[PDB]
Amino acid sequence: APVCCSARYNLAILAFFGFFIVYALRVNLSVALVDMVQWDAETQGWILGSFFYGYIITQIPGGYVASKIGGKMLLGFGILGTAVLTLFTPIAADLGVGPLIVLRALEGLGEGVTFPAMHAMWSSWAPPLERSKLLSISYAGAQLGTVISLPLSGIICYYMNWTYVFYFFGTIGIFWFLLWIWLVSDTPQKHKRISHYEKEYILSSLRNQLSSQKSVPWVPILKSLPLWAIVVAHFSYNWTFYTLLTLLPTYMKEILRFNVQENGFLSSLPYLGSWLCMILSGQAADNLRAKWNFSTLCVRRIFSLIGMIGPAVFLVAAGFIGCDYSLAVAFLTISTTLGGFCSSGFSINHLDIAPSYAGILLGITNTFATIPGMVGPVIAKSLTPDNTVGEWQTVFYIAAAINVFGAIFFTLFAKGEVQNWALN
Repeated sequence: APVCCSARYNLAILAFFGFFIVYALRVNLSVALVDMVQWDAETQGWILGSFFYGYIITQIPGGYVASKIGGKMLLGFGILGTAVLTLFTPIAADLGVGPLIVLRALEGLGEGVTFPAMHAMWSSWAPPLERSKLLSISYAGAQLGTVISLPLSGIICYYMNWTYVFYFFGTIGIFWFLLWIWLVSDTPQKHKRISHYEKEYILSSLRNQLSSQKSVPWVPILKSLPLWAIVVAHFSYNWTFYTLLTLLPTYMKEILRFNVQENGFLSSLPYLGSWLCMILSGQAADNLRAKWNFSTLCVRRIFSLIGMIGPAVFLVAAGFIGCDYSLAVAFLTISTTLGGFCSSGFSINHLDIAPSYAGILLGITNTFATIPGMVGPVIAKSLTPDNTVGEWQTVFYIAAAINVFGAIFFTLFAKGEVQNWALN
């Protein structure tokens, strides 16, 4: 009975599909702006980057709001709000650029609150023994959502008007909120259709007694060198990721001169490669831990190096290659794929440094690392007004320099193990 297709896993498959919508509402514009150029606008990096001006605001308060309101209502209203605001995207564009900025900034105010709400919900819906599997199932939703949203947006823009994407995904989100509400409960005890049995989750949670003091010593937290190393490393990685996420379709259209359908397919190939590389790299890291006796810090630093320096090399190789179609696409795809190793880098490091105080450190390392989201598209769409090869190469060079600096900082300052300030 508790094998599959019932109870907890059901919740999982509602989050995964749900996250399939969520990240889509962030990745569709990068394709839609390719089709919408129809309006005339320059230095439109603000349009692409405003989504962060709300992501950074709501990244931290997510946990505090989820503790009181609860994961169900918080996540449901966040997704409903972002879907509704996506439904209003063409109207906001019609009114003007400023309305689009303010609408796409209110989006992201519901995007960032999703992860803390989901984490709070599975703080009670997920037994510790199988928590990793469920968390992986849910968080694969974001990657698969991007990977499927790019081709879908490209196809809809090629066969129909661009605005329909902001409709299509939007209604799906509403449909999600039209179903999730009557299939998910905040706590397992209050849930219906669970029926008898399935007391494994409650008994396991009660026996584990995962509740801690939660003293949140912010002063030692802000004076922890490995934490700042992780922050800088995630800053660099998010800079590269957001530059290659909000501007890749623009790069393909302006420079590679691909069609919209091609701009939707060959732009999704890199992220599909990254997701597959993540899946394989989890097992690769497990085998490296098992077969060879390597310290945790060494494993983290070598994975971070091989997953950041490599992206810098292949991204600077994306430039200097000219307008060659296949070679440039292959270099970009390999860059993102090789950056896929970073999953066994930063993230599974913040758990190592302080397992007890996880989440708070995750919030710190996410809020400081979305400044790249705000400043990357703006500074990258600027400095390339003429869409020349050299102008884009300058952006690629600065991204590679940021990655090299971040990798050196991380491998020189991260200490691993468990830090003193977080020990019972």
